[PDB]
Formats: sequence, structure tokens, C-alpha cells
Amino acid sequence: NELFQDVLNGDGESMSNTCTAYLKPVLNSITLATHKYDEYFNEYNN
Amino acid sequence: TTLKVSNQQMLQQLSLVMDNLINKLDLNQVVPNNEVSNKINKRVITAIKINAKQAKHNLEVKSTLP
Amino acid sequence: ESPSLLTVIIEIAPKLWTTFDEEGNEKGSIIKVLEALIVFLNAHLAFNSANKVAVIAAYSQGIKYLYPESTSALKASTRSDLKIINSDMYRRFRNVDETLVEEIYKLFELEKKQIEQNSQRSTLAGAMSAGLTYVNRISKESVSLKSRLLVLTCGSGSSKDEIFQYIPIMNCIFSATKMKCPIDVVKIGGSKESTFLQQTTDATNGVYLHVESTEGLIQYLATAMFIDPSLRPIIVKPNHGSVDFRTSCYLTGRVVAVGFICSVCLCVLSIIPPGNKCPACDSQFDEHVIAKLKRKPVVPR
Amino acid sequence: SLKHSVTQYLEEIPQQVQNRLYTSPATCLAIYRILPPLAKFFIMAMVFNENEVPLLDLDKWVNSNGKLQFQNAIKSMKSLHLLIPNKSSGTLMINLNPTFKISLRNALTGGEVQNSFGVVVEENVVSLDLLDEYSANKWETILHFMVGTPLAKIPSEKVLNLLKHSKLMEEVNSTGEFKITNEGFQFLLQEINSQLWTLLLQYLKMIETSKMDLVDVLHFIFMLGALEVGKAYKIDALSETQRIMLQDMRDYGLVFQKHSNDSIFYPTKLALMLTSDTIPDGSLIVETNFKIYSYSNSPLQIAVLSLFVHLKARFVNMVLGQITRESIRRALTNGITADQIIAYLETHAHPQMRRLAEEKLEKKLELDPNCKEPLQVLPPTVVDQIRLWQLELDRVITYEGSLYSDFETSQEYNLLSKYAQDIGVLLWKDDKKKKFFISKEGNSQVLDFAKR
Amino acid sequence: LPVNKINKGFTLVKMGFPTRIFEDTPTFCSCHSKLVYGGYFCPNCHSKVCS
Ligand SMILES: [Zn+2]
Ligand SMILES: [Zn+2]
Ligand SMILES: [Zn+2]
Repeated sequence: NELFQDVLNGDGESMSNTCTAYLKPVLNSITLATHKYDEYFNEYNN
Repeated sequence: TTLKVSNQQMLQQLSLVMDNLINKLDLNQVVPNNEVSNKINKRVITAIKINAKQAKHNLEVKSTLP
Repeated sequence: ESPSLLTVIIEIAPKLWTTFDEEGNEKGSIIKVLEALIVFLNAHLAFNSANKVAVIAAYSQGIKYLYPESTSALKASTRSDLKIINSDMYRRFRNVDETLVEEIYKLFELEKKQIEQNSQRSTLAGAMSAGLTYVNRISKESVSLKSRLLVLTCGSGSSKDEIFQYIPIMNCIFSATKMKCPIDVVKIGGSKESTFLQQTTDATNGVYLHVESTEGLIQYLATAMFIDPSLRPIIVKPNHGSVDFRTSCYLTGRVVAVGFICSVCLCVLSIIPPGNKCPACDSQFDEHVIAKLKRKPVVPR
Repeated sequence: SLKHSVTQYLEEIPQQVQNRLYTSPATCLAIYRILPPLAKFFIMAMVFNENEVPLLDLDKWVNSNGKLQFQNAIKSMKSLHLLIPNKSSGTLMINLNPTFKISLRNALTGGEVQNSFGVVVEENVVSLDLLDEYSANKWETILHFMVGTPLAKIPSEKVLNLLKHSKLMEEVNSTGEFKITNEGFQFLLQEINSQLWTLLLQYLKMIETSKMDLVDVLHFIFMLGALEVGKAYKIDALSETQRIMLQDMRDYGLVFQKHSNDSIFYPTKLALMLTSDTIPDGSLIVETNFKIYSYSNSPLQIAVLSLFVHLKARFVNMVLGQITRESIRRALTNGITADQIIAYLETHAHPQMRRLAEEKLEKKLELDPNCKEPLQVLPPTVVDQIRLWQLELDRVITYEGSLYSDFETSQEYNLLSKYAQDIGVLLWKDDKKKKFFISKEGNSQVLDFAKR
Repeated sequence: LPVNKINKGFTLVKMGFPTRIFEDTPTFCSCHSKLVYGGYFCPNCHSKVCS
């Protein structure tokens, strides 16, 4: 997220899309991992 | 996991193929009628445009990033 | 630049083509696809003088070569000059087309003799193996020659995907990869997705082509199937809908996600087999590793 | 070579003559095989649809690896007039040539051909017993007249003035012999298919009269390419230009007839050889002592080795010769360059020379890997001797022209010298000696420049 | 090599079949941390691999 703002005030959206697309797959990977952890946490809570 | 055809229709279809094969096997009928040829060409050009856009580009590659 | 061999593995089956005639508005579609094949073969022979052509028809009882003819019939020719194609065309085209249509005549008569037996076994894989053996003979007999395969299969919305064609066709792929011989597939029928032939034409650097209408097929064959092996690397391929290279489970048959195989016979299982025994190789499995896999992952409270 | 020469002759043909050419299926089928493979693929892509295709689509067909090849194919497309470009709605679209497309589709699918591929009369002889050695005998007698050996049989006067009008076979009548040029040894050097093409294209450039037509000779040459050996063909579909063409190609060896004024002619193996191609005989062993041990039994290779090797003996399998000085002097007075001689020796070398060249190059690379050397199939001593014998003829060179001097002013001399240099006729100028030399062809320009 | 009869390590192996992705924008691979145009999305963790 800070990198998603670090370029945002850096070059002004002519460059943030490239960095976002470069870091997309690892972002969906950690998002899926955190979502799986959260849903197993809610499953064991219930 | 995510039509039944009888032998008499089978045999009469084969006999129709036989009489269509014996009499005159006119090859010039393969030429399309200037519309289905255009549709087939349009589909092939769209498919090869998709494949060329995907396969235009495939040590790491150079990037615009500093 | 370099002469080539074109082998057409045409799958002619009266049940499949009858179902295609019933599904389509037109009748006698095998005549149209045979006409398109004949004009395509004449085009390939016109591409280069030293080019060579072979055809294998796969029928419900097996396979049969169509060009070149059975060598005893070549030695006997007896006189069998049927007037199916006119004699005033180019002679090298004329010999090939007449041999092909005479073999079509003989094959349809032979299968009409054997129409009483309905076969549940498709012979496309054996025909592809025979075509690859022909490619080997032509490659090592004459010193080099590029080569190509063409498969004109029909599903007609009736014949689904078949498990028994998984093992042979796959092996054919590797042999094709051994000889740098692309395997090109034209599927005529309502089944838009045919997994095994798509994996074949993707792994052999070929082109897949699913069409729904037999009319205008020569446009398709001379547009996309006319990639001679001398210009394969410089032509981008029109194969749309890239195949996923997955496989099917053994006990459920569904397309497989993250899954399990045995270390003995490599069969894919989407779920743990009951009885702790592999369904194919019949090997006994220890309780420890399957208890580890069946165990849930941890999460804190 | 082979495709480049016929392609160049095809662009030398005007566009309307090309459109008149493209009527029959045989010549279109033959021309289609001369194209590059990407050009052939585009032709077959555009033949079966009756609508024009944009150039952007054909650009999209070609991958990024061989784009220039595509341009080269397009250059061939822009050379044989196979496409019509059209500027419509700001787009450069491509239409196939309608006569060519119709003719090629008639060739492929069949239909009307107007008997452009001949018809069999089902009266034939086996090729090996008659036609093969007929074509062989005609080719060997004309190529033995080419090499200049004495013969008991000489061909007709038409191939004689074919050679007289040719750049090869220079002629003298005060002596009584016919001299081979450098182009003659180049003609002997290349393969028989390119030999047939050079002879036929020069026969094409000869003819301008109304006795025979250019479209008829083109159609008949490509049809003889399209026929098959071993089956005879009949005569009335040919023109009178094409009957006298049958006469001339029977004289040359392309076609067999048993007697003159017959209606049944037999194509030979050379006609099938015309379109495309398909220890060796004539392979020779050369040593450091300039000896020639040639595995040749045909008179052709012996006679063509007699041009530059003093032959000493002949067996049924062996021909014994020596690379003497005077034989190479005879070769250079025949205009044969040493490079063509070295080429003829290396392409006809013994395979033992080739293999020994690979062990010698392996010893060289394991000896001095820092540099790479060519596969010297012949020893360098005989090559050096041949090149010295080449150099010793043209040690002294005489240029014929005129010398101008005796100028009282240096400005006039400099003006005349720079005028001669501007027109490219000067060979020497010297202000200290005040003399400049000009060539024979440029004497008149300097003369009427000085007069005016 | 052929295995012996006494060996009883007849074990299930958990694996996934990745999907070949097609993107016109290069991305960071998870194995070498470099730009690769293609890649195979892993079915378990949605990360991409080179080979
Ligand atoms: Zn197993
Ligand atoms: Zn993973
Ligand atoms: Zn990697």
C-alpha cells in the first residue's frame, strides 16, 4: 500500500499502473493466503 | 464428467454417399460464395490478431522502470 | 525451399457422419469434406514439386491407407480406371486424387459389407500412430525432409471425450516432438472443446481448428492449415482458446484441481481412494501419509 | 542461379504480356512454384476467397522473426504483378490477379484447361531403352561440341547460331575453330537444370520474329516442365509456332519423335528435369606432383578435363592426366579463370580428400584454435601453382587509346586532364611529364571538346 | 530402475496442475524475482513460476 502511494505522488499515474501490474500476482497471492487464514479462523470459531 | 442412430438411416446415408460419389465428383463446388469466405477470413484474422497480440513478446526483459 | 510430407489422418465413420448429417441442415457432408480434402491435397502438391502426400482413413473396424494404394493393387493394375475425376487435369494431381477416390470407394464398400457390427472402439489413435510410422519411413528413407500431420476428426455432438485415447495419443505427441512433426487438427462437430486433440496440437506446435459447417472448408484448410514446415517459425498460429494441459481423475472423472497421484502407476486421483488402495495399480497405502493429508491445517484461536 | 534467372526474365516481361501469359493453368502452376514459400502461402490464402484482403492482415500473419522475408515476398508480389494494390477508404488493400487466380483455381480443382497439360494417346515405349539414352545422346553431342572435341556428328545449324548469338562461343572463320569463353566454362560448371534454363532463356532472348510467339514459347516451356516422362502426347493442340518448337527441342534433346512430321511426341527426362532438381563419376584425385587420377568413363568428363589437363592415358575406369604448364596456358587463352578451375576441382574432389581435410582441420584446431581455416580439400601447393600460372599470363597489360601532351601552359593541361577524369576515360595524368592518357572509347569526346 | 518387492513406500503425492497465463504486461515471478512475460499460475497459492 505504501508503494501504491509511493509512486502515486511520485510520477502521477503515468507510472503507478506499471508498478501495480508488476506487483499484482504476489498481491493476489498474499490476499488469497490471508483470506484462507481468515476463513479457517471463522470456521474454527463457529 | 462436468444420439442413437439406427442402421437403416446409416445404410441409406451411405448409399446416398455412394450415388453422389459415382456420378460426378465436381471439385469446383468447394469455392465459397463470397460471404461465408468473408466470414471465415474475418474469424481467422481475429484469431490470429489475438494470437499475435499474445505472442508479440515472450535474462529478464527490459522495462521502462528506472 | 525445403520439400515436405503431408499426411492426413482423416476419420471417416458412418455413425459420426450420419449424426453430423442429422444435426446439420445439409446432407452428404462427407462428400463436401472429401472434396475440400482433395483440393487441399492438390494445393499442397502444387506448393512444391518434391512434396509428398499420404492419407489414412480411420473406420469403425480399423485403419486403411488411401494414398499410396495397397501395393498389391498397384502391382495388379488389372484395369480399374473409374471416371470419378476428369482426366484433363494435371497428371500428378490426377493420380493422387484417383487413387484416393478409388480407395474411398473400396473402403465404403468394405464397411457397407461390415455394417452389421457396431464398434464402440475408435481407431483415431492407431491411425495417428500409423501416420507417424509413415513419417519415420519417409524421413529416414530419403536424405532431409520436413513433415506434417493433419487430422480431420468428427465428433458431431455425439462422441464425447474418451479415456482410452489418453495414453496412445499422448505417446504420439512425444514421437512427434521427436521428429519435429506438427500434428494439425480440424474438428467438425458441435463439441467446441476437445481436450486431448487440443493438447496434442499445442504440444506439437500445430494449429487447432474447430469448425461447425462443412461448407467452405477449403478456405479454412488453405488459410490456416497451409502452414508448410519450411515457414513454421515465421508464421504466428491462429489457434485460439489455449488448452489448459490438465487431466481427468480416475475415480470421479472430473477435471482435476490440486490433487493426488500414487508413486506407482501415476494415475490422478482428485480425492483419496476408499480402502487406502490405489484403484489402478492395486497397491496398499500406509495410514500415516494419508492421515497427514486428511488432517486439517492449523489456525490459532 | 536457377530461380533468380527465370524470375528476372519474368520481370523483364511487360505487364500486358504477363496477363496474356497467365491464361493457361500450366504456366501459372509452374510460375507458382518459383515463388518464395511465404509468397506461395499468401497466394494459396488469397486464391479461394473472391474478396480483396488488406495488406495489414498479411502483415499480421507473419511473425516478428521473418518480417524482412515477408517484405521480400511482397517484393516478389510487387515484381511479378500477382497483386493489384488498391487505395480505398484510406487503406491499402490487396486483390489477387483475376486471370492468375482463375487459372490457378482451374489448375487445382480441375475444369476447363483447354488441353494445356496435353493428352495421352496410350502408345508409349519404356523411357530407359529409348528416351533416356536419346536425351543423353543429344545432350552429350551438343556438350561435346561445347567442349570442342572432334566429332563425327555435329548438330543442326540452329543450335550453331544459338551459340553464335550467345555471349559464349566466340567465332573465327579465317582459322576454322570455335572458341569457348569464360561463360562457356561457367556453363559447363553448373548443374544440368541451370544449364537447360540458361540455354532456354538465351533462346528466348534470340527470338523476335513473327515465326513464333512469346506467349507460345513461354506456355510450351512451362508445359514441357509440367508433362511426365514415359507417356507420349499428340500434336494438334499445339500451334505452328509450337510444331516448329517441337522440331527445335527435338534438335536440342528435350523431346523425342521417331521421325519428322509425326503427330506423336515423347517428352524426355530433361523436360521433367527442367522444373526442379530430382563414388560419383568424374571424381578425380590430384596430388602434389600435379597428377590426375579421374574415375570417369563417360566421354564428357574426360573431354572437359582435356580443356586444362594434359591427359596421358585412359582406362575403362581411370583417366590419367597431368596438370602441366601448357594445359593451364591453353585454359587461360580460352579465357577460363583460375577460380572456376579451382571450383571444378573442389566440387569434383575425391571423398578421401574431404575426409583427410577434416582430420587436417581437426589437427589445425587442436594445434592453433585461435584462428579458423577453410576446409582445404586440395593441397595448397597445386592451388598456388595454378594461381601463379593465372598471374603469369596477365603480368603485362596493354590499354589501347591515345596520349595527349605538348602543352605550353599547365592550366590547359589540368583542364583537359580533369575533363578526361570527369567523363571517366583517363588512365594516367602527370603534370611533371605533362602527359595524360585516354581510352579508345573516349577519344572522340576529348577530340570534339578540343575542336569546339 | 525397477524397485524391489520389499519396499513399501507406496505414497500419495499431493501436486497441482498450473494454468499457463497469457498477459501482455510482464510480472515478477515467484521463483527468480525477475520479469517474465509468460508464466504458470499455481493452483494452490496463485503464484507464478517460470519453468
Ligand atoms: Zn497406482
Ligand atoms: Zn504454489
Ligand atoms: Zn524462473
